[PDB]
Amino acid sequence: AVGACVLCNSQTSLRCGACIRRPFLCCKCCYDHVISTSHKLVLSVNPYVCNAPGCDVTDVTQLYLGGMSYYCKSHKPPISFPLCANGQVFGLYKVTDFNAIATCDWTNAGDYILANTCTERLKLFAAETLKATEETFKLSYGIATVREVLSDRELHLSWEVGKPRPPLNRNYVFTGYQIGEYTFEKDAVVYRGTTTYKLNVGDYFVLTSHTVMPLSAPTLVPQEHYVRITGLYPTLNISDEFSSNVANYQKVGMQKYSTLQGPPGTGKSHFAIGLALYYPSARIVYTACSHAAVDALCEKALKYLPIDKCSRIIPARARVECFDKFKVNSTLEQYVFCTVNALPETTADIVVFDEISMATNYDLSVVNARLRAKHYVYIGDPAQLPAPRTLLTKGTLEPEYFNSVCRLMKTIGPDMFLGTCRRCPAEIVDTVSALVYDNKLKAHKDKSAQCFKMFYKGVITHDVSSAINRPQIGVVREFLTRNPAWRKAVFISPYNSQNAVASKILGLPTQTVDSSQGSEYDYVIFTQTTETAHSCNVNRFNVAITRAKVGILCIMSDRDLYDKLQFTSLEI
Ligand SMILES: O=C(c1c(F)cccc1F)N1CCCC1
Ligand SMILES: [Zn+2]
Ligand SMILES: [Zn+2]
Ligand SMILES: [Zn+2]
Repeated sequence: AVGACVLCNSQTSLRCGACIRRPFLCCKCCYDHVISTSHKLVLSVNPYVCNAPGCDVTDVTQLYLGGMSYYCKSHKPPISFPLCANGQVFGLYKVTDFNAIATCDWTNAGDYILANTCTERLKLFAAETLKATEETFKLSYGIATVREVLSDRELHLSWEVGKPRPPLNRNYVFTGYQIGEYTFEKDAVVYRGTTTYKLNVGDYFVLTSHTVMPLSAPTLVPQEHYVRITGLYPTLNISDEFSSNVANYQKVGMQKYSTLQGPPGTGKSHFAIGLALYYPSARIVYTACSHAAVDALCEKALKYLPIDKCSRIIPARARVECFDKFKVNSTLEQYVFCTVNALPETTADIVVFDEISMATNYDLSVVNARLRAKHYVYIGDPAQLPAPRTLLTKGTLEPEYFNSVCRLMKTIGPDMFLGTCRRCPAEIVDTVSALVYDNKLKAHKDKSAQCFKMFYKGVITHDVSSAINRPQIGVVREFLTRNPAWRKAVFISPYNSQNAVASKILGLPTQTVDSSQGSEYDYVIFTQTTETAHSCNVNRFNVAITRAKVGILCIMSDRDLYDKLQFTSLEI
């Protein structure tokens, strides 16, 4: 009931009852809120309400203190003070940006912009508020009751009338009823049970809204610069493999936190694991939002670090198949590999947070909450894809607003930049270097002469809102008969519905751009499918074409992105 003010930390009794988080506001700040917003309910030990029987006045602006009790204009005794006076709300121990965060629906980009340009305590308020709002939106969607079970990977669904139907991608993970988590793909719908169960007809699925805990720790701890490497002990015997990263590794030990911008295939995993070999006695917690990113760091560790000193931390509510080659759930091992949501309460000499473009400010805070560390390293690329903002439908979120780390990387620049792409044919490196990396990304590989582009708008059909371009899949089919080396190629598009069609016609393994991020394939076929802001997003485009080691075919809808591709153009 008595806590600290989210804007000035000033001790107070006052909480906003109208805010969904109910933040402590100090007399001077609580006023500026309630006088400028539809937010009028204030809480103390007891609510600021008229205490007269049957009186429904709760608006703090229309209330008075009569003794130790509160009354409206109609019930106040002659000797009474207005609760709102001289820029204050009467409480014990006697902001434009707070108001916008407190009252926005989170459907506008500008909401996310403000949640990242504001002060540090307002980043936490925003991050809880947003996440709270995201969770209570899941309740808006209708229940899926099973009408008929066709097979072990297909069934038919009956949807709740009067409630919208959630996108049936892999993004939207349902909870079945507790028959385990389930996902769906597009009357024949494809079902995938994290726990395998003889699917019972009549059983139902619901999206698991998880309670949003409060944030305490900042997104980013305060920066500390040191004169010598602090708390870490370097080798003099670091293998030439990692000699390229020694100067950056010393920067890591002479700062509290450091930022690494690593474009695709520039040696991020190599950097992260090489840090353990440079500071060989240091305890390092390796974290990322997704299981795939933490498992990617496990593969690299398996190759270079002693397997006995590694532990993969798996939450007992296991949702996807996870890295198996380490001892599982040994929190005390020198090397700990854990998703942000599973992190234990522990300490560490270095924390490495990977895939930083995918992190929210909520995730940045949780990490700082669960891990007390001498050094924090943030690895990723603001030119790659951010975490999906399910509520955002109006305006595009720029990379400087993805989170606090990406905002630093886009304004004052990253502390360290890996500038040489060792994965991609020069045609792809040249294209993305000019598009998102200000001509600072360099190609280690030669031109493959296997990078082709074709301008072909085709015809755009929709499965609800997910896009399909059959003629673009048709052009790929034609190309494959003539280019049989591409039979091994991964098919990539910005839409699962296009991928679903391309899976039946082509038989290629299928991937969305967003699910492709962090993976590489010798050959990539990309159909842009549509000209929308989704399919023309330069970050998504960057990730799409930088998956390829040897060749790429890009069937394009957007003239701009087609022209920019420094690829050999095809006809038809
Ligand atoms: O100009 C740079 C840069 C660099 F070239 C070296 C170090 C830090 C930097 F921000 N970049 C633009 C986007 C990709 C990196
Ligand atoms: Zn409020
Ligand atoms: Zn205050
Ligand atoms: Zn009253």
